Amino acid sequence: QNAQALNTLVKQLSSNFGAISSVLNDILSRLDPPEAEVQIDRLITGRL
Amino acid sequence: QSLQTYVTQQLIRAAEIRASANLAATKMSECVLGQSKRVDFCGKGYHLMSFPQSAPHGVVFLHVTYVPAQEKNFTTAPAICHDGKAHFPREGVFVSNGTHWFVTQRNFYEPQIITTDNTFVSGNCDVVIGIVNNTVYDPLQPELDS
Amino acid sequence: QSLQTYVTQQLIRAAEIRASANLAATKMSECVLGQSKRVDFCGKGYHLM
Amino acid sequence: YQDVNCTEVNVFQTRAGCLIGAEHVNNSYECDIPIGAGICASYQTQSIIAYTMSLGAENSVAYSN
Amino acid sequence: NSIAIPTNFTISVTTEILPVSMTKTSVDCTMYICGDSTECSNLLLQYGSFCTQLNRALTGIAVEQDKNTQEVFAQVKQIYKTPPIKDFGGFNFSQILPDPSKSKRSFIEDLLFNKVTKFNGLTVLPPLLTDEMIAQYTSALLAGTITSGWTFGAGAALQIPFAMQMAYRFNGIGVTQNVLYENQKLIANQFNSAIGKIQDSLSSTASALGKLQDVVN
Amino acid sequence: NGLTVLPPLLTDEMIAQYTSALLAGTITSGWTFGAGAALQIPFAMQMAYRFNGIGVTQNVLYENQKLIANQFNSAIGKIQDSLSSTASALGKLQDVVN
Ligand SMILES: *[C@@H]1O[C@H](CO)[C@@H](O[C@@H]2O[C@H](CO)[C@@H](O)[C@H](O)[C@H]2NC(C)=O)[C@H](O)[C@H]1NC(C)=O
Ligand SMILES: *[C@@H]1O[C@H](CO)[C@@H](O[C@@H]2O[C@H](CO)[C@@H](O)[C@H](O)[C@H]2NC(C)=O)[C@H](O)[C@H]1NC(C)=O
Ligand SMILES: *[C@@H]1O[C@H](CO)[C@@H](O[C@@H]2O[C@H](CO)[C@@H](O)[C@H](O)[C@H]2NC(C)=O)[C@H](O)[C@H]1NC(C)=O
Ligand SMILES: *[C@@H]1O[C@H](CO)[C@@H](O[C@@H]2O[C@H](CO)[C@@H](O)[C@H](O)[C@H]2NC(C)=O)[C@H](O)[C@H]1NC(C)=O
Ligand SMILES: *[C@@H]1O[C@H](CO)[C@@H](O)[C@H](O)[C@H]1NC(C)=O
Ligand SMILES: *[C@@H]1O[C@H](CO)[C@@H](O)[C@H](O)[C@H]1NC(C)=O
Ligand SMILES: *[C@@H]1O[C@H](CO)[C@@H](O)[C@H](O)[C@H]1NC(C)=O
Ligand SMILES: *[C@@H]1O[C@H](CO)[C@@H](O)[C@H](O)[C@H]1NC(C)=O
Repeated sequence: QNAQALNTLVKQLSSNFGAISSVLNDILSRLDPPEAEVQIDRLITGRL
Repeated sequence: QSLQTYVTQQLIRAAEIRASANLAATKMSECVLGQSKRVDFCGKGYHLMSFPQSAPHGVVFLHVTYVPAQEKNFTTAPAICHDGKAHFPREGVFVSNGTHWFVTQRNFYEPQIITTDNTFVSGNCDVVIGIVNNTVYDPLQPELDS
Repeated sequence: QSLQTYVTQQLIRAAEIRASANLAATKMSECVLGQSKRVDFCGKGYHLM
Repeated sequence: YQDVNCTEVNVFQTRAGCLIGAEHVNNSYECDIPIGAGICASYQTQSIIAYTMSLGAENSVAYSN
Repeated sequence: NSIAIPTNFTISVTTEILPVSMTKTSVDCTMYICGDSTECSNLLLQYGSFCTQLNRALTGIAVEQDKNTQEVFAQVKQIYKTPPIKDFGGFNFSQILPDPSKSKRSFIEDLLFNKVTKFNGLTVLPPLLTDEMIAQYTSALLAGTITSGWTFGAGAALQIPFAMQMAYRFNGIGVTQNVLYENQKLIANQFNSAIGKIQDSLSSTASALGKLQDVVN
Repeated sequence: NGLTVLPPLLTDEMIAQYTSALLAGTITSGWTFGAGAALQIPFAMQMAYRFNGIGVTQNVLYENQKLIANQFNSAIGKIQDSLSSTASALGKLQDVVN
């Protein structure tokens, strides 16, 4: 139960939550802060 | 978010029903399959026995319990002094109706004549606070006399 | 979601305090209103009252 | 198939739903794979069966006064 | 120097009601959130494992409801049954033992049922044990308890006549067993009439089953 | 600010009336006030029933009653000293308040 709850918490880092990419270093490689803050705030809202 | 809310309340509610089960599973194993010594676990009174009955999404116990019901006052003493010996009751308690002394069981008035069967000796009459003088009948005495 | 987080943690905390209230109701019945032959339930040593 | 009637889908209509590929038997055994409404399934003489579970051996206690 | 001692007693059949299992529920979270439309479901996939967590959690709750109902009732090893001759020393279990004319519940076990009381991906699953199988376990627990004392829990269900079983129950509370035999007909009438008050109470008011009806509500 | 604190149904001066009733029952009548009837019994006879409840046969109480009473009085006196000399004992209650 602990291992499957934790592997599911980790697999949820691969999820987009409506952001343009799953990986936060790729959003910050692609976008300027006026738009990257919208994409990152979808990832914050989802991961949190 | 409304489903996450529902299943979160439902995990917390399932945890408290799993806590009324275990409580019901130990009332089953102790009140039904045994006779629990545990005060107020198997209903108010001293526990005799329980019968489980089914109910939708639950269980019902009919806890049969002995309740002592018509008390009388009596004078009492922790021991009786005899020939310098102090006598203490085995399972009973000493009582008097004001004129005679008896040993009785503790949960039902059942006065018995005080004897060396229903009492045991220790020490002497000086040590015990509130000891009272009385006869102890020796069951052997009339037989050895005849 | 800050209220749902607070209410969720009060629901969990209330189940923890109720597990302690059921334990206290049990100790009151089995050790105040009685005497316990349950080892270590009512203090270390053999329980008197 | 939970809650369905088999007409909508070796087939058996349990109170839990339509059960396909398990042989219904009139015997009873201890439960093994639990289904619902007293039905359990198991692998037995081999193939998958389904049956009403036995709660245990019946025992008339030899009481007299 | 004053003690009060009971010169008489009463036998009370106090009822206690405990909830044991919820209605087993599962919600098909994709059809609840996002029903009958692939154009929506491809958006729900962006939330990843969330819908699997909610189906997993409701399935965990749902199997615990069978586990609870088994842990409570299935304590008896084998299904004991009562003799044809109800020779229980004057005690009258006919209101708590199963009635074969009925769903083979007892009389009181039927009052307890009469006193108590959706397609949007919602499903209600059946319990593993039918309510009639629960009524076989409560019959077996009760037939052991009447014909064989406590010893059906400890080992083999050794028979013992009921007026000797209640004398072991009296000896177990520090009342000397002759107090039962000298009062056996009175003890039987106190028990039988106290059982009669359970029918009258459960028939007259629903307010007793508040613990179960609250869990349904 | 939308937040509210509701009163308990049993006021603190009314919980202290139940704890008084529970120990005033316990001190005058043993366990029997749990089993319906508060049957009075003198306290050195209640303690002889409670010594039987631990397999120490009761003449051990009477032959030592002054000692047992002094050990109880001394031991309960140390609870006042403990609860006066440190607050750290109530860790569970101060924690549920925190
Ligand atoms: C205390 O108990 C004794 C024994 O029952 C009572 O003594 C008997 O009293 C009856 C009349 O009430 C007489 O017929 C018996 O002959 C007496 N027997 C003996 C051995 O004396 C006594 O009367 C009771 N005292 C009180 C105040 O109730
Ligand atoms: C219990 O009975 C004994 C024996 O009769 C009493 O002991 C006598 O006490 C008086 C003074 O009260 C002395 O003068 C005697 O010498 C004692 N006799 C013996 C044999 O020791 C005792 O006082 C009685 N106690 C009570 C509370 O009744
Ligand atoms: C103890 O109480 C019971 C009642 O709970 C008494 O039983 C009654 O006794 C009277 C007088 O003999 C009868 O007229 C009644 O029919 C009996 N039944 C009831 C329910 O009252 C009993 O006599 C009392 N005494 C003892 C020692 O048992
Ligand atoms: C056990 O109690 C039941 C009542 O709950 C008794 O059944 C009644 O018996 C009389 C004849 O004695 C009939 O006139 C009634 O119609 C019966 N009532 C019901 C509801 O069946 C039963 O006789 C008692 N048995 C024993 C052995 O005491
Ligand atoms: C016992 O006697 C006292 C008076 O000394 C009285 O107040 C009390 O009510 C009596 N109790 C019983 C059970 O008779
Ligand atoms: C009871 O109290 C009175 C108070 O004067 C005292 O004389 C008597 O010795 C006491 N009895 C016991 C058994 O302590
Ligand atoms: C299943 O549906 C068919 C439709 O013809 C009907 O005859 C049958 O009674 C139904 N059985 C159940 C258990 O619903
Ligand atoms: C089950 O019982 C029926 C009669 O009620 C019978 O026709 C059938 O052959 C039996 N099946 C098995 C597998 O025993």
